[PDB]
Amino acid sequence: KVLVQSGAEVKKPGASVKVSCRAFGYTFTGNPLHWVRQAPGQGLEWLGWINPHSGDTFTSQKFQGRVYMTRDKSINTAFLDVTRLTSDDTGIYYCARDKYYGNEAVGMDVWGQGTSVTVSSASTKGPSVFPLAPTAALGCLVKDYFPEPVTVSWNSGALTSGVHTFPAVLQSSGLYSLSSVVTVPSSSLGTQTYICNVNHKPSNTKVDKKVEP
Amino acid sequence: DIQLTQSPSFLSASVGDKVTITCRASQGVRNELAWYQQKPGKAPNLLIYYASTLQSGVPSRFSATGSGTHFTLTVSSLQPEDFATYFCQHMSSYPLTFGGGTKVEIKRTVAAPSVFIFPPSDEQLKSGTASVVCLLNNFYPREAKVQWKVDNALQSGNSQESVTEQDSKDSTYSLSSTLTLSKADYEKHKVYACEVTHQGLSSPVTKSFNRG
Amino acid sequence: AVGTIGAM
Repeated sequence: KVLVQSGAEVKKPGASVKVSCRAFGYTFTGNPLHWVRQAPGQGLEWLGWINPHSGDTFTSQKFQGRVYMTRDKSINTAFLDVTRLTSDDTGIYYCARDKYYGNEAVGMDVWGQGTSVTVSSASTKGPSVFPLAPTAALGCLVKDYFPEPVTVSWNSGALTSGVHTFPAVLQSSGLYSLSSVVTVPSSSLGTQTYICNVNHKPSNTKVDKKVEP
Repeated sequence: DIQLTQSPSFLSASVGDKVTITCRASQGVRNELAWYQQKPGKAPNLLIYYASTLQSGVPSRFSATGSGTHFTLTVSSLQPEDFATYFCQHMSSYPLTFGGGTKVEIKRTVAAPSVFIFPPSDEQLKSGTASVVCLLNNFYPREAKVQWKVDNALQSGNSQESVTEQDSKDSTYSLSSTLTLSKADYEKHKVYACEVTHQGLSSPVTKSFNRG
Repeated sequence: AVGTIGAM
């Protein structure tokens, strides 16, 4: 039925992360659990799988001695320990149940929402918000923040049509920066007030920049 | 290991088209193969296992076949929901391996980008850095090439691009380019141009602003 | 297919 994973994690190089994964709606000890990761923009990489009933594991050879699968049956939760992290481990980590028909791998049936793991030396930085004043297009510039993510929204969620919030880009400073833009009627820019909201939750930074001509 | 090659990697097709994806296995994987569909932002979803058996809840338009080292997945008539990235996976030996993926994109009519330039904000300029932003809005297909000219001089230095995913309603793309300079460098010049090249532009379009 | 982690 459902696999629920723990929240996003930000770690410095050489540190360790412990992702957790809890099972709902089926017998936790009736199916193997796979662990699969995906680097930003890339394909899928198998890490290993675990027999939750016995705790037996096979860890993918590339990660043996560095990645550890465990489980706590009393709370239907599986654990993945990734140690000695480098930037090559940044990405989203999924747990996935196998159908396991015939006591044998068949296919990954149920997936968790995924856990984001960022490996970087950068320190937590609140974003700077700058107006991108002017068929009428305006926007907000969210610059020099760490870590991901930030949420934008325009006029507290009312304005939603011609909105384009771009994927953040990682600069050489190790910091992120993105832009959110909207296309508005060629002229409503004297009556209508446009305010982009910016929520950088890791920094407790909320900013409402009024974009005026 | 044991690699899976997916062909093609990128595919454009319009709604209602019949399309076929190919997975080739470096070694024999008798029948023990699965197909997944992943949309941006989600975990993958299982479509096919045993190389040809549909997973519960998968619409009948999906079908797949394959023997040993050659596998194919087919959609009889594409739908808006079917546009995503597809992965094959084998489970014949350790480690389990996925294919590189096939991104299936909506084919639509050629649309040219609407170009807008934004001079830096005074608050940013007071902070010591200047970012000039060029926006290419709602275009198709996906290359767009942007060129920056400060004082008519080609700026093959440092600038960044960022592309959205294909729009759910338009099936178009959007792009923002960001040229970053110092306050002293921004104030030492006057013109700032943004030259946009695209299939929908018979001649590249230029958008510039003065001051700074 | 692979199934070394046991039976369930």
